[PDB]
Amino acid sequence: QIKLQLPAGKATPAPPVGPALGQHGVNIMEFCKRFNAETADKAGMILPVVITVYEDKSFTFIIKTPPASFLLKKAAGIEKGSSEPKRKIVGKVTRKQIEEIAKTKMPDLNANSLEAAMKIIEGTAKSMGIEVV
RNA sequence: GCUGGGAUGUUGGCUUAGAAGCAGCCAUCAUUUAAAGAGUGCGUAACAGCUCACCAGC
Ligand SMILES: [Mg+2]
Ligand SMILES: [Mg+2]
Ligand SMILES: [Mg+2]
Ligand SMILES: [Mg+2]
Ligand SMILES: [Mg+2]
Ligand SMILES: [Mg+2]
Ligand SMILES: [Mg+2]
Ligand SMILES: [Mg+2]
Ligand SMILES: [Mg+2]
Ligand SMILES: [Mg+2]
Repeated sequence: QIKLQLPAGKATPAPPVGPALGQHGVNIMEFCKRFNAETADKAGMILPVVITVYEDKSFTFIIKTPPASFLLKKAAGIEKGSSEPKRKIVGKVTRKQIEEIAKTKMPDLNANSLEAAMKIIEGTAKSMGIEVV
């Protein structure tokens, strides 16, 4: 069982994909087209998928919501997180934005309340030099 | 002491060919918890895997 974060509508490259699971038994081509199939509904974003390979080299994979750090980057309109979180703020997002992301990632979050969800997201923002306003 | 658990965002941000708790720098929050560090050491190219913290039962 392998896991990785592949961009929406794109796959097959050797450096990014290939070698990775391609060395566990997986047949790249089938995944590239397959992944890029459903990753059509949500394109442009980087989404993490969990590939599972059965003894017979066959496989399946679940597509999850994009990473918090990623959504956060997007929200703050930045490209990278601070090189020194807290010491240097490189961006910021509104409390409502935290709410949006928390809502977006909810299926993958284990919070029992939207409040707890936002607290989770804020923890990530605090780790990448992104402030909340 | 023994057994079982040791979870979720998440491979935290940066860096890097990679850097996924564990080269290095910064941060070290939040969730679900009985409990579980943004992780004690081993380990991998990076993962994996083993181990410790911590909790539970005996
Ligand atoms: Mg509201
Ligand atoms: Mg004891
Ligand atoms: Mg044990
Ligand atoms: Mg990382
Ligand atoms: Mg690290
Ligand atoms: Mg590392
Ligand atoms: Mg390491
Ligand atoms: Mg706690
Ligand atoms: Mg329980
Ligand atoms: Mg005990």
